[PDB]
Amino acid sequence: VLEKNATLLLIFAFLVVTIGGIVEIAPLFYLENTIEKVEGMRPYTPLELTGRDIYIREGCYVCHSQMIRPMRDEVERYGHYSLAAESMYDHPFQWGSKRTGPDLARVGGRYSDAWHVEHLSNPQSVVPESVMPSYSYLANVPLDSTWIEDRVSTDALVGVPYSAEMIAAATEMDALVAYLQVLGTMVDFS
Amino acid sequence: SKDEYFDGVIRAGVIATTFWGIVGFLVAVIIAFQLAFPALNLEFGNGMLNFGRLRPLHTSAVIFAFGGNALIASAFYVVQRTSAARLFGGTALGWFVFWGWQLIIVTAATSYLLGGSQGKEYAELNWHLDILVAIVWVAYLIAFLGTIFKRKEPHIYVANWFYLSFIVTIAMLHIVNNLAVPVSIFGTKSVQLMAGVQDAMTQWWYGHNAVGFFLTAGFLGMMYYFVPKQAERPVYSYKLSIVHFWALIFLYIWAGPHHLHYTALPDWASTLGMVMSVILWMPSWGGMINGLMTLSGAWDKLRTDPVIRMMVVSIGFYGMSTFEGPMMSIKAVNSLSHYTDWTIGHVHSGALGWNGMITFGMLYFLTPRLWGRSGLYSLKLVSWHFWLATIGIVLYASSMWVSGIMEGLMWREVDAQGFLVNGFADTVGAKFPMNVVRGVGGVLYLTGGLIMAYNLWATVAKQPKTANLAV
Amino acid sequence: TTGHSWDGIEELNTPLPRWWLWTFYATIVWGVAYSIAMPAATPGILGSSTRADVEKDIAKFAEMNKAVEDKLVATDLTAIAADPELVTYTRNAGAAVFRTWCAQCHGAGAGGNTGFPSLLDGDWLHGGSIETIYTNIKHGIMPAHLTDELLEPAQIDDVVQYVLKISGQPADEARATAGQQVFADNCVSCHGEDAKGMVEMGAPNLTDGIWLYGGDANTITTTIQLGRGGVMPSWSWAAAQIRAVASYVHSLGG
Ligand code: HEC
Ligand code: HEC
Ligand code: HEC
Ligand code: HEC
Ligand code: HEC
Ligand SMILES: [Cu+2]
Repeated sequence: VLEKNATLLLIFAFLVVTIGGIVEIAPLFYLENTIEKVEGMRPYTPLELTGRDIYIREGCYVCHSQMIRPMRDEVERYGHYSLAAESMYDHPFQWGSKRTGPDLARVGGRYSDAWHVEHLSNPQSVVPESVMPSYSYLANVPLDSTWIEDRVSTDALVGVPYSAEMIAAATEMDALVAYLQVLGTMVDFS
Repeated sequence: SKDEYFDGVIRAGVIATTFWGIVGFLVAVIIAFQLAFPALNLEFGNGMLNFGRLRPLHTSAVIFAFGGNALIASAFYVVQRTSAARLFGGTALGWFVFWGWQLIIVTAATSYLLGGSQGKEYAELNWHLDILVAIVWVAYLIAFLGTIFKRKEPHIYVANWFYLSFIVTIAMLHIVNNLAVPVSIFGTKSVQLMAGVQDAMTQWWYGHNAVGFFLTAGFLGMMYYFVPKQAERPVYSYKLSIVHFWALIFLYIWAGPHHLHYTALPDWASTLGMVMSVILWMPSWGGMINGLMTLSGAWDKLRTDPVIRMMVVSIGFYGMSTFEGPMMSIKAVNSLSHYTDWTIGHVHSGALGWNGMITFGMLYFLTPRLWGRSGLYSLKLVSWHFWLATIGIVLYASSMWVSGIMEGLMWREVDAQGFLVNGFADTVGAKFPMNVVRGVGGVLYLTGGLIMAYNLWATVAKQPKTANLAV
Repeated sequence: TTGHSWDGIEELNTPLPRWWLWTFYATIVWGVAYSIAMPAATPGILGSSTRADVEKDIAKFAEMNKAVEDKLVATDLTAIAADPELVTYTRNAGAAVFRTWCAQCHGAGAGGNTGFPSLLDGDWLHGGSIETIYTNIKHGIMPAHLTDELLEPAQIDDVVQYVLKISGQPADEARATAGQQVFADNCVSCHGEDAKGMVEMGAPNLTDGIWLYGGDANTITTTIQLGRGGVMPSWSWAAAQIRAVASYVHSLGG
């Protein structure tokens, strides 16, 4: 029965619901492949980290994927298919779910900073047909980097290898471009 | 005493359900239009309308605010009646859940456009909001489970199995996926506990199960109460209820990796997701069968009662999506479907067709009763609403399928020489008509929502003091 | 029907639908089969299957189209532009490759825009020869006179006006004398006298017709003030394809 018993039903539900989570999530913490960074890779530089946060704030993810699937055509279009090691540092992970715009994972030099500036400033200007929104404010706002130290410290706590030295050492458009320029670079050079 | 059901909270949640429905769907239409014509985005100045920011607002408002309020109103009404006792938290605990929830949505409205988002889908709100939601949800479970504990009848209606499960699992999912170290006060001024593949897994476990419990299970509870609520008597299958419920509740949690196909996530996990997503097909359909078969003999009612129409059609879309989902969960299919508008097609088929329609019908049924009214102000409007909503959903789905297939194909398509046939821009251009049609379909559905608002309002006007006697 | 009512609702004790049962069981069976077949096997892939299929996809593709690329590679770039077999397939596909990779900077037309060169036309900054174009593609890609004390606020204006005269004829007498003098001193070294320009440097000729580049006096003032600094990213990492593209770009003008 157990129809009648509130506690039993509750307990069984909690138990029934748990198995998939334990089975899928938990073992990942342990598996090395997903944990290991690409050997060459380093953590995001403070400007790039700030830019990544901007990429998050804006909602770039909502149109842009950062995960190259292992198919020939996407390899051809984007580059080497993404590797788990690349995303090891990413709190939170940027893999997309939608590609209104093209995949961003490996823009490890593909465009010049100047291009990125013009495009972000007005995508239509460079790419007339673009659906992408214009982000001119990025030029307007400067970064104080007050918070950057805190952010890196927190990431270190999270496991990112920032040096004490890195924290100490650390426009929005500049940051965004800086971030975009790093993407996927780690694998190619290593 | 207190023999009378506490209609209070259900009334508030119902009205707010309609309100948030309008707000969320309107944002949906607007952002869709933004995809069609980017001008709708502010060119200079981030401002008020920018797609990247608005999108999660649409998401949260539609799911948590609209769907959430629908769930609150429905669960509070349904559990009370199904168990025959007045709500356990009462105005105090339950109303707290109301205001608290309202605060949560309001905070989302302010915070998201402001730019504070974790970037995690369906997770987007900042940590402070996460704590608030955890608190409100905790209160909500105490009220609900308490209501069950206090029940009169020895057995607990299956609808409550679904609601109860939904409650618990969402709480667990929310807490786990939200672990994050706070860097600053808000926005995503927190970084997620996990990273990379692991973060992706936790995210999609959370993300699927969100629709799985929040959108499917809880709504299945709604279906279980409302569909059988009719003049016609018995036709159902209890044993199915049992099999379908447990199997769904168990199997669904495994479905997470289907999002992750052909990604960095390890092959084993992806496969487990695929296999279980396929097994998931059966229980999910068990829900639809249990709902529809109940109607058997009763079908003549469909022409007569539009509320019934809504519930039935709701199940039709539900089954359709619950079929399409398992298919897309196959790696080969996902190979095409992923990152295309098809995913969106799938989402709105379930969203407009299943969730929205059943909640709609649910409200049309309950709101008069809660309001101390025999029925809605105008049945005709419910019918018109039904049509508007149906054509809108179908149009939305069709456009997205065409767009999605076109995109996956165009992206993958290779020439004789082996070169890539289309530029991404070409695919983008191909998508435009799809964007416009989708904008229209969503617009029509939204208009239907407006008609609902008008009708409900008219009915709401009739009586102050609408205690509806004993009940 | 069962004995207990929940507010109105009662439930029939009915059997699970046979088809429903079958489908449920079938899915389960499929799942077990899938797991045995997948990671835990399937034939056709040695070891264990994985995303490894990628290698196979590329490999078969390579077998299928390796010859076309290999034939082209032996041929010189100039030859690969001329020949409609390789040469024509090189323009359409090279043109195919062009759209995917290059079109976003140099235009679908390859006509270019402000800040990016028009590949179609006759004029080449780095040099039009096949080797030059290839080099541009394979290995990828103006001094700030405003600061150099002498140039200043006025010197820049003068040089701008003079260059517009080299390009054509506007009327500003102060902006001309001074500018001629400055150009001969500094600019001429890279752009030459009479602005033929030097391909080696990628210094464009000042004696040009109306192009997409900011001809206006003001725009010239800005480039002279601040200097240029444009990049053509290297396709050697990202990109055989580079060769076909060189053949296509070459074919474009003529
Ligand atoms: C944006 C980052 C570009 C990418 C993508 C492509 N090109 Fe480019 N190219 C770009 C610029 C800004 C310039 C001018 C650089 C300068 O001197 O200031 C160029 C130049 C070339 C040239 C040389 C033209 C000449 O006058 O000699 C060639 C042959 C060329 N680009 C080819 C080319 C190809 C084939 C591309 C796709 C693989 C491509 N470019 C991409 C900017 C950008
Ligand atoms: C939804 C609409 C968006 C938003 C929210 C973002 N982008 Fe994009 N983006 C979009 C489209 C349709 C395109 C293709 C047309 C074009 O190139 O303009 C792009 C393109 C880019 C690119 C170039 C990618 C490439 O060609 O390799 C980049 C680098 C890019 N977008 C960046 C970017 C950033 C940083 C965003 C947040 C500010 C952003 N995009 C949002 C569509 C959309
Ligand atoms: C040495 C290197 C020099 C010096 C001494 C001068 N120029 Fe400039 N110039 C040079 C290059 C390599 C380029 C191309 C820049 C690029 O493509 O990014 C240029 C460009 C110009 C232009 C722009 C042409 C255009 O609009 O596309 C102008 C107007 C120009 N240079 C003028 C100019 C003047 C007036 C100079 C003396 C003050 C001068 N250059 C010096 C290389 C070099
Ligand atoms: C749950 C209820 C729900 C309702 C009701 C709803 N949506 Fe959405 N919408 C979603 C979800 C979930 C997503 C995110 C999809 C994703 O992330 O793949 C979304 C995303 C979107 C997007 C972004 C599409 C893209 O390609 O990025 C648009 C546009 C949209 N919805 C339009 C609409 C319109 C128009 C309506 C008209 C009624 C509507 N929505 C109603 C749930 C809903
Ligand atoms: C709202 C109703 C709804 C129902 C019912 C539903 N899903 Fe979905 N589906 C969604 C949403 C929302 C997303 C988008 C998630 C995202 O943003 O990536 C989605 C996307 C998917 C995708 C594509 C993921 C990707 O990125 O390629 C698959 C596969 C999927 N769901 C499987 C299923 C399965 C399996 C079921 C049931 C057996 C199911 N769906 C039922 C809402 C629903
Ligand atoms: Cu899912």
